[PDB]
Amino acid sequence: MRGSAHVVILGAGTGGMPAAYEMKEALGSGHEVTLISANDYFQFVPSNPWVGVGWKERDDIAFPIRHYVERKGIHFIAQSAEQIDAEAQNITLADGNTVHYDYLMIATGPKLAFENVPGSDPHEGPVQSIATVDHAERAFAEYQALLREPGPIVIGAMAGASCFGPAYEYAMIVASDLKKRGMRDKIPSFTFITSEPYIGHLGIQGVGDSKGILTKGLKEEGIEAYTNCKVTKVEDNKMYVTQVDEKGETIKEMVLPVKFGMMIPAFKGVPAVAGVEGLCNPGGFVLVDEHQRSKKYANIFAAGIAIAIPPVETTPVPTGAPKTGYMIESMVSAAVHNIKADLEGRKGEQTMGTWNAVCFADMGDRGAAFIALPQLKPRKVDVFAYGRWVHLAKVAFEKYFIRKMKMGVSEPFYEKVLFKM
Amino acid sequence: MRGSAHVVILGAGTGGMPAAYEMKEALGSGHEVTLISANDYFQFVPSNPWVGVGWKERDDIAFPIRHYVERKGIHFIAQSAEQIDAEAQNITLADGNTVHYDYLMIATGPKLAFENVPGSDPHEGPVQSIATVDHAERAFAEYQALLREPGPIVIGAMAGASCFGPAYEYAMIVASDLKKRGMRDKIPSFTFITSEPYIGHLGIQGVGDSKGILTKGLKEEGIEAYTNCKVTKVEDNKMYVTQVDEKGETIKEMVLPVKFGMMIPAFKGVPAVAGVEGLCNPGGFVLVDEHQRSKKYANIFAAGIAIAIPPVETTPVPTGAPKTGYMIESMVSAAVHNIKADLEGRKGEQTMGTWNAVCFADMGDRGAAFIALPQLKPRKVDVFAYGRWVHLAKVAFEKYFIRKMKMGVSEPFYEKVLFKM
Ligand SMILES: Cc1cc2nc3c(=O)[nH]c(=O)nc-3n(C[C@H](O)[C@H](O)[C@H](O)COP(=O)(O)OP(=O)(O)OC[C@H]3O[C@@H](n4cnc5c(N)ncnc54)[C@H](O)[C@@H]3O)c2cc1C
Ligand SMILES: Cc1cc2nc3c(=O)[nH]c(=O)nc-3n(C[C@H](O)[C@H](O)[C@H](O)COP(=O)(O)OP(=O)(O)OC[C@H]3O[C@@H](n4cnc5c(N)ncnc54)[C@H](O)[C@@H]3O)c2cc1C
Ligand SMILES: CCCCCCCCCCCCO[C@@H]1O[C@H](CO)[C@@H](O[C@H]2O[C@H](CO)[C@@H](O)[C@H](O)[C@H]2O)[C@H](O)[C@H]1O
Ligand SMILES: CCCCCCCCCCCCO[C@@H]1O[C@H](CO)[C@@H](O[C@H]2O[C@H](CO)[C@@H](O)[C@H](O)[C@H]2O)[C@H](O)[C@H]1O
Ligand SMILES: [S]
Ligand SMILES: [S]
Repeated sequence: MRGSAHVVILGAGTGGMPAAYEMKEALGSGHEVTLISANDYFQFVPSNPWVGVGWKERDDIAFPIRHYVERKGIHFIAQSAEQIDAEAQNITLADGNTVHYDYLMIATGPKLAFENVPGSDPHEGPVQSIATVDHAERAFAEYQALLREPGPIVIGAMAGASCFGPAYEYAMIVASDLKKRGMRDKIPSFTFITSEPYIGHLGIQGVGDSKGILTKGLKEEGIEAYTNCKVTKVEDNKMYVTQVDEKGETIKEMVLPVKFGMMIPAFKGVPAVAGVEGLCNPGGFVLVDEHQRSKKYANIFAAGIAIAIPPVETTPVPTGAPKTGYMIESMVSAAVHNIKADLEGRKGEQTMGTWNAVCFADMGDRGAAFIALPQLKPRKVDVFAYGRWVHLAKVAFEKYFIRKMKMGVSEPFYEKVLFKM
Repeated sequence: MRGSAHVVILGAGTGGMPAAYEMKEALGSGHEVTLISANDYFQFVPSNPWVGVGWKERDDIAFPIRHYVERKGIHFIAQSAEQIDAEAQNITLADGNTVHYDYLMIATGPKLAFENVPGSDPHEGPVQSIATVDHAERAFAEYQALLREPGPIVIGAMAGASCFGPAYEYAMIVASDLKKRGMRDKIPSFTFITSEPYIGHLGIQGVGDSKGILTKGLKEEGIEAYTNCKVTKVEDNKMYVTQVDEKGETIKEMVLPVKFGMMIPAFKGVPAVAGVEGLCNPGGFVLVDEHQRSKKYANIFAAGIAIAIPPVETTPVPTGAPKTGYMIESMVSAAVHNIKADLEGRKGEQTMGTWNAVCFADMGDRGAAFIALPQLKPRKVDVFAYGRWVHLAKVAFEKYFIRKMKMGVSEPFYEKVLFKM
């Protein structure tokens, strides 16, 4: 309301959860902060691959949101938004109730676009997903079915994917786990299929020696690797693959039988957001400026996977660049700062800062990680690392991030770089 | 004097130069700041290898100090200190003049301990040095003499060395340059001799895949590599080498003829500092606390290579861990903060922070770099990188650091990490 702006945060995930705390922290007792999300629990996404192979339980990586935000003065609605009216500034919920806002911060993350590939939905065939804890549990179930009836494995990433790391992670740990069970030799063929123009492209034109190291890794595990692929359909438990050359001409087509599979899908914007007229690009990604403000509605901001980021490269098979945790946080932080400024007269000048990608993968006893910035080469930082220390660091971060989500954040979040002082 | 403390900074190098500016900045007009150094010019040390091979000129990496510090209110004495009396707080200069201090900050860097190896002094035989611009010019001169009369090459690092990177750098660029001159095939043998227990140990038990990558690098260039070596003497243009096993037993001895050589010497403390009673360890390194204060004299601080840092490992052939630029700056910064605190009543609580090593090497079109912290494994950061971008970064830093030394620093120096914002 007037003089007491009501701020809604849509989506309680990696960006949304912290955004809620920071927003409330920033605005204080004179403003209403409401968090709205499809699920009543928070889940630590980077842990889902491990759940997918049964190295982690839901209980380790997920928890109920309500108590933790409410004790901080945040209102929590565990309901999916079906409709957003940007003129009337009304959000229509699944149960039909409506919620008005003065400022809206969209943090809805990605829609998993299984529809791009008929048959690829995890409820439709053998190709599974590790994107969400629900999916990863399903993935693990099918993994156990494979153990009882060994057959071909196919892991990888679809056309239009942007999140490649987890596919490599999943493939490696699956291999690892098979060995641990003494089952690796019952698998007729283990194939890796990706839309990347080469192995270790990672949707960022490679980082450090990701190419050489991921190539050798797949080779060590007896995993056959195909690049420049798009899957045309999944049907009769077979994956129909089309492989192109640099100029997009077909050089071959394959039919791969799948007893067990996991392909990272392309991400689009969620429907309630994509459905807002003039808000998004054709992908359903919110078009925003450097301050995280919608280019169409001054009182709508966006952060995380939900926002549009221009491509810098056009690959033979469509691929996207990933939006990762540190950058998402900078986005969240900027948006909170600029909304608070709006509430106080000034235009917020705060930006997301320099584009970057940071990723950590844990193979069990050792991890791989990378840092690349800015987006185009030559970079200021372009580094790939591997070792037991990267594993120790993943462990540390999950433990830290989860605690922070229970305890609340103020907060210039990443002061965990204080390990220098 | 009383109420107007006189602060002397001894040594105008990587730590000393910034320390002078920061000290003056911190203390302002009410205090006298005096910089004292053996040379009247500043030199950018990491560039010396390139001078050693003639890829850089003295004029590119060195400049006269006086004008730049004096315009900032700093007094400059281009004179070497021969003697420090810590009781009377008097410094005796080369020309016999004496300078009193209320606080002394020692930044004298390393004494190059050629005396450990008879014949190894660059004025005594074929084994040269790239530690200083004077030495690197001499190194390059002998390099040209080798070109006129091709013979055996021997590059590497002595027993007790702590600065290994530059030896690898020098060996690589020498190889490179020989190829460019079409001379590489006139060289009878190119040998790399090091006290490291293995290639790419770097006095830090390795970082990332420094081992594999440096091993392959030397191999690519046709350079034969021996580890666990100590040189017993240089004589009749031959290098006498002794190689031990894990338990320090001799496994072989070699006599290597040298037409052209460069071995990084062991570093000790400079004599005027080592000569202060009870100030240093047997190496001549100033024993200080976490606040950079001498354990023996409350009004003496130290930073840079000059300070003592405990070993964490004992190698078959003695070796030391390097003290590098970022950590030196943290040391300088802490000391300035704590002296200013002293001048104002309180004990300064500021410390150097977490131990770390950062190094950059440029091979011409591409560079290698590393970051390791903290000192012992498993580390929080353990990374090795290579690429054209590392070369671009070295170039950038030299240009930046040199400008900063001419313009003055305040300054929480490393805000050049703002490339994130
Ligand atoms: C498997 C996996 C591994 C990853 N690993 C890394 C990594 O190691 N490091 C890293 O930096 N990045 C990682 N990423 C990338 C990225 O950090 C994550 O995808 C991250 O969770 C993105 O955060 P977000 O806030 O944009 O979206 P999300 O975390 O997905 O949050 C979106 C939220 O909005 C909710 N929502 C969606 N629609 C509605 C609606 N209509 N109404 C109400 N609520 C809705 C969702 O339920 C969800 O809670 C990983 C991604 C995946 C998929
Ligand atoms: C060849 C080389 C390459 C290097 N490369 C890197 C790298 O890439 N990155 C990095 O982080 N580190 C690098 N290092 C390590 C380290 O950063 C440098 O050695 C650095 O210069 C150390 O700074 P310092 O202030 O301790 O000593 P110095 O820079 O050596 O300064 C000591 C100063 O004190 C003066 N002095 C000594 N005795 C007296 C006296 N008695 N009276 C008056 N003045 C005196 C000297 O003339 C000199 O000016 C390199 C080192 C070397 C030798
Ligand atoms: C800073 C202190 C460290 C030591 C100082 C200098 C030591 C000399 C370095 C020698 C390296 C030479 O060898 C070089 O190594 C890297 C391997 O990682 C290779 O590079 C490889 O990984 C990089 C990523 O980092 C990729 O960009 C590249 O496509 C790939 O081939 C080069 O093909 C090889 O030429
Ligand atoms: C974070 C996103 C990136 C992708 C996600 C996961 C991809 C899978 C990673 C597969 C790597 C497997 O292969 C592994 O690679 C590194 C090579 O650099 C090797 O490790 C080598 O370099 C490292 C340093 O980084 C040294 O510690 C090691 O002694 C050396 O052998 C391992 O011997 C090899 O087992
Ligand atoms: S991702
Ligand atoms: S060094």
